[PDB]
Amino acid sequence: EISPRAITMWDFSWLERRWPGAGYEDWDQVLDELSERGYNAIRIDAYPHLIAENPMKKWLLKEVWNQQDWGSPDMNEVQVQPNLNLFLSKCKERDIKVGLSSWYRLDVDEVCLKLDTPEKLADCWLTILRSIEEDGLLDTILYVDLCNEWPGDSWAPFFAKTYPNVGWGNWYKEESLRWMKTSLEKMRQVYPDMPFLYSFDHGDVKKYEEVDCSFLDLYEHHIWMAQQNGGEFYKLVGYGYNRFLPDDYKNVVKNAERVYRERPGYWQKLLTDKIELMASVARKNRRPLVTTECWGLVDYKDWPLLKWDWVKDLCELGTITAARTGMWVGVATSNFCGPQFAGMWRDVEWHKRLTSIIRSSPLDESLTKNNEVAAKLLKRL
Repeated sequence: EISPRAITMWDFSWLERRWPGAGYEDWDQVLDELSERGYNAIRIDAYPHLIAENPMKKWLLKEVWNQQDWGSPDMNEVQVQPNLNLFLSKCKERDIKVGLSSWYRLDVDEVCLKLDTPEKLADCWLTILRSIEEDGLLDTILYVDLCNEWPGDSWAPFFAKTYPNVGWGNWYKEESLRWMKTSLEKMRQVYPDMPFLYSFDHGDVKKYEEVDCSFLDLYEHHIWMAQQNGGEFYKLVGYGYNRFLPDDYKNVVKNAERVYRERPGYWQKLLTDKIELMASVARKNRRPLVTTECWGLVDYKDWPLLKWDWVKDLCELGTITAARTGMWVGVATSNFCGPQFAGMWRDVEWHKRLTSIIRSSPLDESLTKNNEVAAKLLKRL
């Protein structure tokens, strides 16, 4: 039978967080730790825009934030190739499959802004895929996502500049659908059997049913308890995703746990209701699901007075709920599943119990029988 993969998002941290103690200095050690925990897939940023401009250039990147522990809290320098192929080879050696995505990290020359048409964006990914195929590593790639949380302007400013009227998260608007469709057609002229998609965080999962998005081979949907019911949890806590100031986190310290423990069942029901709803939509549309950003709080970190226990509780619930539906082919336990989140990474048995459940969950027959689109991803698991 085909087994789902237990996946973790290593985003742009795999390449960037390699200063002393940053977490990803020794890829063999962290990939051994990852396998020991039972994960067998990773979602990473491929930096296609940088590879397509100059693959061996040492690029100076501007930070996205200084309040979070993903990637760099200040300026940093990266060289994408051969580092990507090196990293992919270490994955292959350990039978870890890799999903590619991008957050289109801003270098000082902001090269991603040039990708202002779906054809340009596709040409850029066609280049990165050929760089991977040069070292015979394409079979290690599980899927290709053209943009994290499409079409948010933080990640896709090259799109948001041209179509300011679509707005954050509205992937289902006509301009977005058209762009996505044209880009994926260009991809399939070269890689017809590779699963392609764009990943979304928009909370109204019923849009998958209301619009023609059949051109997506899978759905990678980000789901957090904290964002449910119009972001009720965070409105209560006082968290606004501030990227450079500490005040939002101070509210997380003061209120997050309190707000949750006041009525854990209520929060848990918001989470599981969304997960079940997503599975329903996926089953109707006959598409496999992957979730790499989940399941409790969106932002968290090792910090004084931040406890991980209640967050792990929500992650465990999310994981087990998703896995049981049969619609997920790739399931993450959380978006803190890496060596820089000591509080999340450390309890090896907690991971092993969940990855065991994920990897032994049977898939729905809507995916395994008479489904050529789904078979593109299933054959790679």
